[PDB]
Amino acid sequence: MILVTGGARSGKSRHAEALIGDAPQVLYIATSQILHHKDGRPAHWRTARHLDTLITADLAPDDAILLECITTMVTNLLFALGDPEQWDYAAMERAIDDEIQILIAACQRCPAKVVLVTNEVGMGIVPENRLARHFRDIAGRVNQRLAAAADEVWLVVSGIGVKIK
Amino acid sequence: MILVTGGARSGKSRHAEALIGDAPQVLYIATSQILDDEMAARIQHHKDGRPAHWRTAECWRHLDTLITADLAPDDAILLECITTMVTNLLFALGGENDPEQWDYAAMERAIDDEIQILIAACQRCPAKVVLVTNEVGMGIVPENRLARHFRDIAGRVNQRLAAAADEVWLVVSGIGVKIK
Amino acid sequence: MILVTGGARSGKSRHAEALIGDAPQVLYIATSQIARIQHHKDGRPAHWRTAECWRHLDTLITADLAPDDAILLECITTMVTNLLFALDPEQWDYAAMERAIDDEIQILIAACQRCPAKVVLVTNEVGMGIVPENRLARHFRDIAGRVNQRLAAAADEVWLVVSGIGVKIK
Ligand SMILES: Nc1nc2c(ncn2[C@@H]2O[C@H](COP(=O)(O)O)[C@@H](O)[C@H]2O)c(=O)[nH]1
Ligand SMILES: Nc1nc2c(ncn2[C@@H]2O[C@H](COP(=O)(O)O)[C@@H](O)[C@H]2O)c(=O)[nH]1
Ligand SMILES: [Mg+2]
Repeated sequence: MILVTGGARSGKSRHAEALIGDAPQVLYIATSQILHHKDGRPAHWRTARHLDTLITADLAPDDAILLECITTMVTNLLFALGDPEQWDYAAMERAIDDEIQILIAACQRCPAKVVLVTNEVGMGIVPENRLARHFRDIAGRVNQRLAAAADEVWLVVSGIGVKIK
Repeated sequence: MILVTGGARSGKSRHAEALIGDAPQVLYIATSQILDDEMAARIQHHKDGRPAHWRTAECWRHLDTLITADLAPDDAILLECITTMVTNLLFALGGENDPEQWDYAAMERAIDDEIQILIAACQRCPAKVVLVTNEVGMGIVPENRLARHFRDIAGRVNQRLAAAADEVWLVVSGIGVKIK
Repeated sequence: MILVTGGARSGKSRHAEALIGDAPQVLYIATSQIARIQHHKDGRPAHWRTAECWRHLDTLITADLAPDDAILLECITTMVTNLLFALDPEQWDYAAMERAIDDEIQILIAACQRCPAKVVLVTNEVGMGIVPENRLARHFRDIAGRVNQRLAAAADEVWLVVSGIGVKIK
């Protein structure tokens, strides 16, 4: 696949989409749990966890999948895997890794264009909040995995896509 | 124009300044409001290094009044910085109401207006125009309501500016990176 | 010398270790003040000795050091932190603190100027987030950046590492 990263309000979405282009058929994997976009989304696009079920081997090369976003997906999983003070951050990481490996696998075998969106969350200062701190570590480790797995990697800054790989 | 971004103490000020260089007449546009002796004391070093052929203005509204169309193509303008301006606008807007009770949707809409104007100005200005902004969203989601919103807002302003820019540079550890 | 920067868990360390290579003899300078560490060691080669210090690096970064040998410093930000703490965080004279910090930076810098061995320093990007409410953190974050510029300016090669991907900026 293709991995797009960047800070909040970096324009990574727009860049991802720009990566999608027309693209005949487009599957949007919208990971946030609901605790304006759905409107700007072309009517043609479909909107959809249990991700490997979507990222299939029997798709078209002209087809395209957009997952938004990896971070969120990470978050949902911890909680799912889970109060965060009794948490064994270590075990959590591993499990998370399993999952990511699964995504990778799926993406690996998927004939469609796959574009994954994630965020850079650790160019800031060490947070005081443990989960927060934990969180940031795991997310970075997840990104490395994806990146390594990725074919192309972009970093978006101020809406400017920078192809790092 | 040229857009220059980086985190705090990235060296973007100095890189910006380098972008301008030897220009005969320079106008430094300074958007900070000194709300402390600390904030004031530091602006000091800024001035202290400022040149004689550089005029300062202590402004952050209507730069359209500053970034002008009769300007000489050999002259330059350095605006420092977007983020402050944005922060300046945000509390203006906010008024004597708590940030809590703020209408970020509104504010952001009002914010875009002033940005649009700025872009137009920069677009119609024959002089070299450099703007300094900050990268503030490479970290963890902010607990504090505003902050969280200000971060969104900043990012959006950034995109626009960048979009508009003829040139963009990311400066890391004092190292300028031309991304556009 | 080589400066490698990036954020927390950006794969900068791996990248760093990668610049080191099959460096026969390597000195690992761990600035962290003390389990998490237990393992770092654990995954550290045999022909690599470790020096736990964040002061007088000039004591380790020597002129006699063999070219084909290397130094891996990890990490600058930490060092910084300890430094500040060396010098109540509210009643701190930041301007002064910072100057001392730079004194130590200059040492480090001159040291790497005459060390014939490969010197790699690892630091982090920490000013790409929002302005902190905490006054130390604000200053820390401020000192941290100035320190990076100096090093970067001193370094021969500068790499920004993103999501495990290395970007050569200098
Ligand atoms: N009000 C005001 N702010 C200034 C002046 N010179 C620089 N600044 C502010 O100083 C900022 C940069 O901070 P500095 O470069 O310490 O660390 C810019 O955001 C700019 O608005 C000046 O003469 N007046
Ligand atoms: N004190 C100390 N810190 C170490 C040692 N080995 C690695 N580190 C520290 O580990 C830090 C990175 O943390 P980590 O990724 O292992 O949890 C580096 O900043 C470095 O100072 C060691 O033997 N002693
Ligand atoms: Mg997005």
